[PDB]
Amino acid sequence: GPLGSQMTRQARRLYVGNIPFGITEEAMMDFFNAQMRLGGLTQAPGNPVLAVQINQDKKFAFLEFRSVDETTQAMAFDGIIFQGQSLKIRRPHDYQPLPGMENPSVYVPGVVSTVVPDSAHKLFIGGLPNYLNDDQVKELLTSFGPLKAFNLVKDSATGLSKGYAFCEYVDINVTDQAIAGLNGMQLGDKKLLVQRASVGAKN
RNA sequence: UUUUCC
Repeated sequence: GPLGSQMTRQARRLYVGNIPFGITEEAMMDFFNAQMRLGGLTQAPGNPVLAVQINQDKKFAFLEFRSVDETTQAMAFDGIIFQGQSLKIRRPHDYQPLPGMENPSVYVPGVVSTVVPDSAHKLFIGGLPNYLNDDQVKELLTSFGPLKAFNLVKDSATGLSKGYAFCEYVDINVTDQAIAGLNGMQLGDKKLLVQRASVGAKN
């Protein structure tokens, strides 16, 4: 396709964090192009993603899309698992739009957002073995019920899990079922702490 | 063991 209109560029790019180690710009493009078409979120011929720039330190990427609306749609993939990792999809910090009718137009089945706001039933899960990737922890929690939001905390320099995560169930009543099923679980030198995150949050 | 450029 043609080059993108320059005055919509800020509205045609997204930050993508927590990318897989060793990923190429081509592999990232192919993943997003395929997911958008498989989800019915692109119907026009041709690829919705024009380019991917992976930062020199290889921890995040910026994606550029051919249209403003497809960029907004791609926000709905926040949290999608790619090679075991929860992709963190966000607006560029210098994107300042737009009040009226910037949020994804349609939801993507099975994708769980990484944005976990503090709230009544937000859970903290601590003591997790650090060999478990984002996918496996998400699966541990999804056993109890579908998730609305989830993030596993990792070291920003090594990519290794720090052994704790946060989540929110779709059904608020699943919260207590997950606590009963996981809190106090013993794993060698570690014991899971599973409780509403408000109970132990720093002040 | 309270989410990371141009």
